[PDB]
Amino acid sequence: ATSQPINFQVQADGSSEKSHMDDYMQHPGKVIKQNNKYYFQTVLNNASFWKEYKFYNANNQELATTVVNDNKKADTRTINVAVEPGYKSLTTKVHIVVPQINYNHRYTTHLEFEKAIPTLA
Ligand code: HEM
Repeated sequence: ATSQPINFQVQADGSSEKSHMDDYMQHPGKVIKQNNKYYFQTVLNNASFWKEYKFYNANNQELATTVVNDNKKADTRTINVAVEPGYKSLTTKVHIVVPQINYNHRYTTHLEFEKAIPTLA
């Protein structure tokens, strides 16, 4: 495997403004190439709140996610999202539940990479 950091901002549906979702992911993320496949690797903070997350490209194709690491003590989760070189955006659909505070919501957002996913040597 090889990798590079990549900056990103999650933005609110229909807007270029920062989404609250951006505040619950670590930055920067990473691009990884392994076995000729590309992934965006990112860390979800307060992972227990993220009851469902789905990623899509701009064409609305599904992007497979896998769990790389679950840090239960820190409540973080590292995931890989399948991507291709040239991707600039991802659409996300998330179900966020924090029961203590009566928070159970479904959102759409768009994750904007600083620069398009690169080809890696
Ligand atoms: C994993 C944790 C959380 C995630 C991923 C998340 C994500 C989001 C998203 C995607 C929206 C829709 C508008 C946008 O994209 O910004 C939103 C709205 C909102 N959520 Fe959350 N949220 C989280 C935790 C919280 C917490 C802890 C609170 C505490 C009350 C909260 C209260 C709110 C409020 C007040 C809004 C609308 C306010 C505004 O538009 O600025 N959420 N959130």
